Amino acid sequence: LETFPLDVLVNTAAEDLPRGVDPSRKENHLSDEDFKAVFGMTRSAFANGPLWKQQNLKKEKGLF
Repeated sequence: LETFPLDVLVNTAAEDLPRGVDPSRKENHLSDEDFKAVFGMTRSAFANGPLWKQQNLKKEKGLF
C-alpha cells in the first residue's frame, strides 16, 4: 500500500487526499514506523479491536 507522511494523512480536506489512501482506513497508509509512533500497538491489535474503539482512537489522532 502507498504510504504518506502524517501531515498529509491528517489533512481533513477530502479533495486533497491522495488517490492512494483509503479515506476510511488512513492508518493502513502510515509506514510501520509511523504506525507504532501514532498508535503504540501492533496493526493486528488495532484492527482486531471493535470498530468503535478504532474510530475513537483515530479521531484523537486526526485520522478519522
